[PDB]
Amino acid sequence: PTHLSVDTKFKTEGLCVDIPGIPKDMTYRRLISMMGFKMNYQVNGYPNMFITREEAIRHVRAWIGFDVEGCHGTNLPLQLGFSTGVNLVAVPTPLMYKGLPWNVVRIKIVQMLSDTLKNLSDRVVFVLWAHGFELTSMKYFVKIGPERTCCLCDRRATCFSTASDTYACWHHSIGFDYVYNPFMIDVQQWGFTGNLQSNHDLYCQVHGNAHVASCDAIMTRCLAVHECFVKRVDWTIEYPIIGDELKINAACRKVQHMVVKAALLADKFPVLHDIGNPKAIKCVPQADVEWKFYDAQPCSDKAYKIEELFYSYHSDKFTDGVCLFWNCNVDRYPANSIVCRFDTRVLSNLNLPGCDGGSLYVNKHAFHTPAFDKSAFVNLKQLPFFYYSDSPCESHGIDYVPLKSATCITRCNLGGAVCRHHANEYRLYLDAYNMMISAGFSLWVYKQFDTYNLWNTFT
Ligand SMILES: CCNC(=O)Nc1cc(C)on1
Ligand SMILES: CCNC(=O)Nc1cc(C)on1
Ligand SMILES: [Zn+2]
Ligand SMILES: [Zn+2]
Ligand SMILES: [Zn+2]
Repeated sequence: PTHLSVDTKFKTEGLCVDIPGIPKDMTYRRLISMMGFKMNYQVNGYPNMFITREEAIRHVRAWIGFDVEGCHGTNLPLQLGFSTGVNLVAVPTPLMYKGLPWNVVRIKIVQMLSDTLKNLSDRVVFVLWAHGFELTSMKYFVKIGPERTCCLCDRRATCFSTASDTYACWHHSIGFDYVYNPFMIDVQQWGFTGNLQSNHDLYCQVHGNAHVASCDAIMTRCLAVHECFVKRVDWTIEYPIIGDELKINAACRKVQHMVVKAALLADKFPVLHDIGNPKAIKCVPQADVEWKFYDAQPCSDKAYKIEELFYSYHSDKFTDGVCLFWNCNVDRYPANSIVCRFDTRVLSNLNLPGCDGGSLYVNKHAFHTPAFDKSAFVNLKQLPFFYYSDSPCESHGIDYVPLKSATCITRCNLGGAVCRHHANEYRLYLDAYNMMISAGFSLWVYKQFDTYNLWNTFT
């Protein structure tokens, strides 16, 4: 059962204030038909406009919360709100646009979805808390049919133009007027008691109710993110590569080895406490240090409390040596720590808005991360950039400008002139470092960390 059967029942109780008299007995087949669409017994990749919770999770990058509020409904204006923060007024004659006819509103909808989604997904999934008007407004901006490809590329078609009678993906849709073969999911079908605001406000204080359609669209998508990624965590779902995923992950491994290796050399801790990932391997396998592991899955709701991770009777002394928290989000890091913490506020194609300040970081897997909080790092300082290498000065095997840098911690820089090998490795490491920081990761270290202590490791 790959797709959602059209003959599945759809609960219509949430629809009856906007649509009084709505039949209690309803299927997706009958609902799509009443929304003014015709599926025509077509076996061409679009079996249902509506999708399962499982299909929505795999297409989280395509999620766009959508709500429609009656301003005054064929005779009255409609306020269309999207989780992008946009509000458009459609007339049948927190950005707020004045009343305009459907023929111009639909051009704006195609532009907005195309700009938001071209670098995220091959589709759109309208996330709803369906009350009626949003479903009956879809016939004014949506066209359906067989699965098609773009007129200018191989990507699947997401838009249609009535002017040219052609189809386009999100990348080539300038001037297009119809959303083609969108997907949608009604959060109210999952079984909730009470309205949208009461269910959303149970888990989130960051999204308020300013009483506009875009606030509801935002609350709806936030509630769906909470249900599918915060309280239910699935690390077996893989997601496509849409950017610098591989470079970011390779950089993260390079930076971790570099920072931990230099902390061990500079301060000679007798024991390292590695807290986090139950499948972690020693990042510095040749280090002398006693390596002790403590399992903690990535927290997706609230940050771990250091009192619960550490106190309940382990070397016992976490105060001895150093603590390594590589993406293990805690409320307050101990002073003897090496930390990598993802900054949820970062703007990127990998980082989607999350629940209660948190963010949904999608890189191979989906990781809902609790809100970045500066007070967690009060016992530490920001880790400054440095490159450290004790490998021999030898080239082996891209042109050159002599490198001059106070942060290239090598025997050759100590001796006055950086060798070509360490200059090539430094620049590669600096590129990897900048990639990781720009992806949203932040590095923190114990206050006594000083790179001046690495120079005497060459004697
Ligand atoms: C689902 C779309 N339905 C409508 O637009 N109208 C109505 C009216 C009644 C009654 O049931 N559906
Ligand atoms: C428990 C350590 N975290 C992970 O294993 N992975 C993560 C967490 C974030 C954020 O990004 N990757
Ligand atoms: Zn295209
Ligand atoms: Zn929220
Ligand atoms: Zn060198």
